[PDB]
Amino acid sequence: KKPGVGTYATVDKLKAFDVTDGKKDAFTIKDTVRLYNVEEGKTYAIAGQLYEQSVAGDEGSALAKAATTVKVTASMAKPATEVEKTKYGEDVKVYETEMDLTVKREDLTKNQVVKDDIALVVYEQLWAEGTYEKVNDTEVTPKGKSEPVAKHNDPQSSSQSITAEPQFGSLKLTKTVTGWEDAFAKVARPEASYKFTVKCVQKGSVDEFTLKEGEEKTVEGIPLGDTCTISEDVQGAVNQAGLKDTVKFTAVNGVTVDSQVNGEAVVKIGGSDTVANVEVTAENSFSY
Repeated sequence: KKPGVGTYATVDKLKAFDVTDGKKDAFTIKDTVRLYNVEEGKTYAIAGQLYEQSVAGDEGSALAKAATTVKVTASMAKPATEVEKTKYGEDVKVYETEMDLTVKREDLTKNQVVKDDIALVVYEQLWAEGTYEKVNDTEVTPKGKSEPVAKHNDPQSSSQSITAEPQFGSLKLTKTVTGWEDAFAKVARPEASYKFTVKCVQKGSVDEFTLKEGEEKTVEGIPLGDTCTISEDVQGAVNQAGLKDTVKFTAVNGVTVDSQVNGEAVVKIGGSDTVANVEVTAENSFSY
């Protein structure tokens, strides 16, 4: 009977975690390790590694590693699943232990915005007593050219899969108007239509829309940490109002909105508390 090893990966009970949570420098993957047909009283070494799925198994690419020894005891026993019986035999002996795989958030994000889910996977190896001469907190050193007696190195494993899931922000834009005067205007005030372009710089998205006075529109799905440029067609506003237009940008909840050029603003999305859902008002101040 050849021993086996299996793993199941979770973070805080779940198979996904918020990789854009600025309140966490690191995440700990619980790596539940099941040992098949190991022997009570023997001391094995186990090693776990966490990879992004597309580089899984490539030495150099691991995001976290853990290694330890375990002396198998009766207290570690667990009932076998039907899946395990099918894989290892009806009489498979099963023991369970645990290791943590901790990954720094910056090693996942690279301090850039996160645009989509990152697929992660855990690999594990099992070493019989005597086949290793050093185990530290990260890796097992073999005696001679010894190899693990069992591996679970499957990049497509659902049990070993974890998703680093980003959350997203939004930018709501509202148009207001002061100093309107029909004497100068080319259209009726409630029919004036103010044209905006909003670009999310890192995402590379462009929203083009019109706002009547008092109207709002929201750009959704903005990566947290991205910046948005807001550009009004000021001449188009001036032509409708018949009046020069000074555009004043303001924002809610202490968010900074900078404007160097008239009609142009920049604002950060998801910038100790973050404001993910930003609300900006563009006031068209008309005058002669």
